[PDB]
Amino acid sequence: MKRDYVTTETYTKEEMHYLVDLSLKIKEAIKNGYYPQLLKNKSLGMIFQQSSTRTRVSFETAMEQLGGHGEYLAPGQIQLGGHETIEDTSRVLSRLVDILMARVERHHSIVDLANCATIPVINGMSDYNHPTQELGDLCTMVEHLPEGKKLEDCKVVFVGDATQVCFSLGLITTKMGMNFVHFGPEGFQLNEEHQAKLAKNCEVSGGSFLVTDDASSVEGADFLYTDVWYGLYEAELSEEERMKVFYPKYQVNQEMMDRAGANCKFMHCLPATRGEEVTDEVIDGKNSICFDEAENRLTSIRGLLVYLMNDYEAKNPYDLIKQAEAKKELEVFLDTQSIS
Amino acid sequence: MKRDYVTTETYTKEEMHYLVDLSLKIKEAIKNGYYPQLLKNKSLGMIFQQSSTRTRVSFETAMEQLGGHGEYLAPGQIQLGGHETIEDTSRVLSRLVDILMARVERHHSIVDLANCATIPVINGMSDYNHPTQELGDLCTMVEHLPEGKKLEDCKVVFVGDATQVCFSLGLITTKMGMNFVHFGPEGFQLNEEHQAKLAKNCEVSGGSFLVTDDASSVEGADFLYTDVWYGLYEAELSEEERMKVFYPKYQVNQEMMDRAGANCKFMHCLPATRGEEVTDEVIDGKNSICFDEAENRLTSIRGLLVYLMNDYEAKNPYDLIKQAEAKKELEVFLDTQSIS
Amino acid sequence: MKRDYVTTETYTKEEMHYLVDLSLKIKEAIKNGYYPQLLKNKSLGMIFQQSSTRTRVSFETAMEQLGGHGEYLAPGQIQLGGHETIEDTSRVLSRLVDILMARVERHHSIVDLANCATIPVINGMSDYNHPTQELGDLCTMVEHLPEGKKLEDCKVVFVGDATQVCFSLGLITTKMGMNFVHFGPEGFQLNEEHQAKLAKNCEVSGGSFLVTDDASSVEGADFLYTDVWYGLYEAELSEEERMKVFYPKYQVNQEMMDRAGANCKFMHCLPATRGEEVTDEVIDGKNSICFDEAENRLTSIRGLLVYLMNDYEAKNPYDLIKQAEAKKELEVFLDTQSIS
Ligand SMILES: NCCCCNC(=O)CP(=O)(O)O
Ligand SMILES: NCCCCNC(=O)CP(=O)(O)O
Ligand SMILES: NCCCCNC(=O)CP(=O)(O)O
Ligand code: NI
Repeated sequence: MKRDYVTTETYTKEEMHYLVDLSLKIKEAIKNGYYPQLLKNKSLGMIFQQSSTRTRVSFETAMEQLGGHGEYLAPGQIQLGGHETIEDTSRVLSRLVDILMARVERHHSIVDLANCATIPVINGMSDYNHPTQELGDLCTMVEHLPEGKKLEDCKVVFVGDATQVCFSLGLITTKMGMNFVHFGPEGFQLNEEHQAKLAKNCEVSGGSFLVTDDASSVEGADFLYTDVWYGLYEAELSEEERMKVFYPKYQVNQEMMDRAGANCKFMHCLPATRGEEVTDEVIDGKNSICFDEAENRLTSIRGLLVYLMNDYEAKNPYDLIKQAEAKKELEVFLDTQSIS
Repeated sequence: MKRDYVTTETYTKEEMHYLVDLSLKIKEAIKNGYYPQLLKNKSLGMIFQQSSTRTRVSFETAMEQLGGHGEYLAPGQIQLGGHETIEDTSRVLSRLVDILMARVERHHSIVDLANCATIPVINGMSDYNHPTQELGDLCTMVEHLPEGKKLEDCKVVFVGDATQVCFSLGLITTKMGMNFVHFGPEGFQLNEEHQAKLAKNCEVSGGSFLVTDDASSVEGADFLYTDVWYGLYEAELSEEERMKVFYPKYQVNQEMMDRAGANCKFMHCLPATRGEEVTDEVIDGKNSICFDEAENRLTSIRGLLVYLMNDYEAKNPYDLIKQAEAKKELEVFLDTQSIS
Repeated sequence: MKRDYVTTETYTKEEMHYLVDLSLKIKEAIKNGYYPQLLKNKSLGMIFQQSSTRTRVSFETAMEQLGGHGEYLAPGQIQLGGHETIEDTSRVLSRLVDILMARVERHHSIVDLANCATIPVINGMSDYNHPTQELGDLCTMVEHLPEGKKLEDCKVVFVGDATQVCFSLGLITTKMGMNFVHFGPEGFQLNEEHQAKLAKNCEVSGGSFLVTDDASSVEGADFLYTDVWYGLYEAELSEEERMKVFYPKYQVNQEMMDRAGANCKFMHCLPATRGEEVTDEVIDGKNSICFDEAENRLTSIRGLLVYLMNDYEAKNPYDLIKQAEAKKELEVFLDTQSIS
């Protein structure tokens, strides 16, 4: 058996809390120069159907820091495509690596990869959701609490397009019992199906959620979060199209931050298109925490990797007697046996 | 000096036997959670001119499991092409990595890479042959013997196109003293030059070989093996073209397996095109061993890497006095010496 | 704080001397089978905007040999481009890897990467200069001194186009107090701005420099060095164009070597276009040292990596008490704490 990390919809608040603390304790070790060798000789397959800097480099660096290795399996480098299905790729990689991740164009790809694999599979972003971004963002908000506020007393407002990150921020904030708002224009708001999933989180958590085009909704935000306006990477809105939909109302400028409140922190998943969703003043300013946020992509990925591999090993333990037998037989062979 | 693994034509039965046992003993160690650090700090260059999932990931995972690292040198990433020849690439990489592999469009490329390199070179597939697939397939057949049969008493029938895998399966089966058949249609059968090389293997080994379009030839097979119908990756047959040549006679369906025999196991090098060469029923069925086969691509590559590097080191031993001298001088330099 | 390696213009002769000795002592260790684990669990980001065999493989192999790992971040794989600026890429990678290198189309890219990063950045070649090639070439000339000559008594003549390598060879040779010549045709010579920088090196070093189209200038060379004629990779001269400019006067043939002197050694940064800049006879001949030169790309990159990371760690030391605290808290968490 195994466990996947495809959506936080399969994780409780208490589980996400553990993942936060695990990630933070690994971070503090590494920040101070102790690299815990928790994944010695382990291999991670990384399937990327789209561009990535933070997610990809976090996975690859994480593996090295923990004593393992990440393999960048790009499109067209591997047989997946015309020559081979997702199902076969999954079943085969299950024999050849210890853990798998993928950034996919369509969510069904990551779901099928997970369902067909006997090893843990992690969603590195889909058109639906972005669960590693959730955990990284949670870690970041935990590290940047307003003085005299608990996490669940905080208000998080996402500004602009209903992207997979928008929705993921909603999923995680409501899961943790926080107050969430999507401030977005008509036609680009979280839809009713998405809102129903947020409602369902709030029934359990005590959190709240609002989807609105009212500019006053940013007032009181502890975290103000934004993303690009060009939509899905395979069918991007042009500069003219997206400016017409979103600008100037949804640009996160200094005026909007101050309307949120003097203490409100700015978050962006990155990459940012400067001068559209956010201005240079905000993103490089005194209240921007998006670079710490970027760091925490690695923070959270180290935690996910360690938890999933530990869970896997506890469910599939090595037989220690057979291990000793196998070590010894190999040693005898190497010492006494020759091709000639 | 060094040794290469370009074709099993340069290896005896007794040598292939050693490579099998080496590979199997490393597998048993790793299966039970002991990772033998046999290639510490060693670097493998991986040149891929074509797509690959099993071969590439096996090489990269193998290096990590054994304490080393594999570098994916893709086409156009490196200077090989307009800017630089195979010969120069080989001579230069010989200075920069410890062992080299390549999947090539044309066999002469891998031969020239081998002849110009002072380090071991492994053929990761060519339009002529596929020697790592041979060793993996041998390991698989050894692990899946029919009850009450020795390896050399087994009958292996390849169905369909005379691909490099078809021929490689012939080379290895005849080398080991087994009985080989290519069941293929006129115009797509192993040619006379290829058959002569099989005949020459059989003179030494006591094995046999047949090339035929007779459907009854599958009867008695212990292993029934197939491959895709679209030919060479740079000039693929279309769906319509290849179906016209091969379908339905050469599709491995449940009817063909049962005609072979109730105990016959199904093998495919993968990737498979489901619904052409083989049906979903066979490939996912009770007698399919192609996923174990896929696993054994890694099994065999770990063995090849270890043998070739051990052979290299025995032929080019480190001077231990110089090693100690060099370690100490470096330590003095690092402790006492400064850029300022 | 940190230090970069973008140009040798920021390094003294005495500093380059240290880098040579460091590199040579690491080489001698590794040549004799001791791999110094000086970069344990460290991650290197490698941004390549252009093709590379020696530079890329040297970086990736170097990291493995020293106990770390190099990540090949290719164009379009990462978000740099339409989606993200160099500045943001730099600031983000500073959080996700420990050291960064890049081969860039335009020099400003590498300068901006360096200025925006809090981690060390290395220039892996630009349209302006090639500083890792300088150090590798210096190491090579030091290892191949003519009997009875000091380094600073040697004459180095570069033949042909005023490439970034031509200029870099000038920078390093003059920095070290050597005698430099560019033998090149009118219109393709080092320009006045470039010559001024060489003059400035010579004022301090006691070296000399000449830029000329006089064929007799090769006479007395201890090292005769050449490069391709097709210019910048994004806008290459055709075969016909470059032959018209350079051939036959600037082809390094056996006649030119013998005119330089019987002892003169031939150098090329590679890759070479055989039959243009240099003939098969010279490059494969008794006086060619370009393959040792190629080896020393790795030699020098190992030294640069170690020096820059050591400098970084001395400027940003780990707190040992916090390190011990963090190790222990993580151990308690892993032993006592559970997601359930
Ligand atoms: N709507 C676009 C969401 C992008 C999220 N960004 C990331 O995950 C960071 P990177 O891995 O793409 O660098
Ligand atoms: N005639 C096509 C033969 C393909 C052989 N297949 C393999 O080696 C597996 P992969 O490395 O291509 O995934
Ligand atoms: N004028 C072209 C200079 C090329 C320099 N060559 C190199 O750095 C070797 P590689 O890293 O391109 O293989
Ligand atoms: Ni790697």
